[PDB]
Amino acid sequence: PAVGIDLGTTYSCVGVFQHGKVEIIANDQGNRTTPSYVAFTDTERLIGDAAKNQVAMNPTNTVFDAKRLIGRRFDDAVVQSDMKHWPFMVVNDAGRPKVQVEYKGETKSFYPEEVSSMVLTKMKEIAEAYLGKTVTNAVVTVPAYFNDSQRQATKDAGTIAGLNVLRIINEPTAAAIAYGLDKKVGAERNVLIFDLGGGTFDVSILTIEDGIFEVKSTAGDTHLGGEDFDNRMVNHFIAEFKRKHKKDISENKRAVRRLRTACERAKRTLSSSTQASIEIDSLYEGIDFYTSITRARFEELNADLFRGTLDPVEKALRDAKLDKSQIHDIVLVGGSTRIPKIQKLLQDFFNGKELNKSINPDEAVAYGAAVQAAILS
Amino acid sequence: GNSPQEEVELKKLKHLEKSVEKIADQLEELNKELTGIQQGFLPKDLQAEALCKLDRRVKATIEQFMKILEEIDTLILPENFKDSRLKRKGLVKKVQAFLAECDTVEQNICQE
Repeated sequence: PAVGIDLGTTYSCVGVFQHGKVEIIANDQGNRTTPSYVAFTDTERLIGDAAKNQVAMNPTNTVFDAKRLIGRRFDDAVVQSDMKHWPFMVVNDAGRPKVQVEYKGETKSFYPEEVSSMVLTKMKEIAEAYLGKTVTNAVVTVPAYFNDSQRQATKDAGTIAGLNVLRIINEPTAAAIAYGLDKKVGAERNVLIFDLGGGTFDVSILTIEDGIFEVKSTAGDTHLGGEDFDNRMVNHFIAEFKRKHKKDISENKRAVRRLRTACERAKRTLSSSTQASIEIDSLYEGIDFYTSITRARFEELNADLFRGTLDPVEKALRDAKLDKSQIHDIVLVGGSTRIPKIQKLLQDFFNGKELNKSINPDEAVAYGAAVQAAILS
Repeated sequence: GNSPQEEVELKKLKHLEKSVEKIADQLEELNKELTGIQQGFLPKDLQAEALCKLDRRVKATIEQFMKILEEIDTLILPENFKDSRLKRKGLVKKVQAFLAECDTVEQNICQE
């Protein structure tokens, strides 16, 4: 049976179309999405949740974000720029980047597609554990703006993972397919996909004529997501602790981490409630930190960030030489699209048009990929 | 005014308490191995090497305690659940004291 795989910069998802339905396959830990992480230890190689769980213990040898290096040259501006923010080493091997790590007591380096093949092997094994059957066919998605080298490098990762890559399709196209925007009535439909998830922000405008897809334009921010919004809440609470106790917890990494984890959870709570409460005993110097934050405040702390997402929207309508009024469907993918203030800035930019979002935004792309996988199988 | 709702919270804490006991055992096992190495016949250099070799385990113990704190931090206990609140405080303090011992171990291996 063929599956659909969403290879994300930080999380991946795999789905399967069975019995006329799509099933997003949970991994060994019960998660419907798996971290795109690979860790090398003195004894073993970990992939997925196991890899992410030990990042704090082995930062320099736990790789993620391979999707940012895949199919690129070392001297690529993105590479040079991104590596300044990674704990692991990126090296140059004849103009091609490789991640360098310590593995089993030795220094080893891997090409981006090798790292991604390791992640693809996990998604393959995840589907087989669920299906109790072998998996070799699959549709893997990539960003609408990926070029030949990048597309081929992804195909290659699939191959190395022993997968038969039926096709490499664009992520926004997969999201459109999931909602079935390619089977609707009328003719030439203009669709905008708002993708804010996994640490990247991508806007894509597509035209669908008799089921055929054409990407009219792409815009976004390659380093924007939930972690930036969480950080603003953390900034909020650090200041508040300073006001109430005249103590700065910012240099105690464990206090900051407990706070950050609490804020990530409160953020999720503020997507379905107007206020979230946090109780953290002995946070810093024995001081208990019991507090709460409203949805309103959360939004004020991220005002510039949330508003900024419209920059790429208008730019996409710009290069698609279309008017906001000419967009027929709006689709939300990515976890952050669950944030109501994001849904408003959007829905009202398009003066009231209802948005497509009944499908779990973290799984829409894999979902659409599963549909396509079956039809192509 | 003891309520059945607080029992549900006290059970969560008891499971967390048990988890902490398990991590604490590993810390003790780790401590015996530490003293065993210090007491060993290994040459000062392979010794320093077996010690720093214990780095991975102390970091794993620290990480497990941190995950417990993060789990305790998801609880919301009303002011009237006094027993639950006291149990939570006691557990956090015990974990923090274990963390301090882990840090003392990190100070004796791989130099300091």
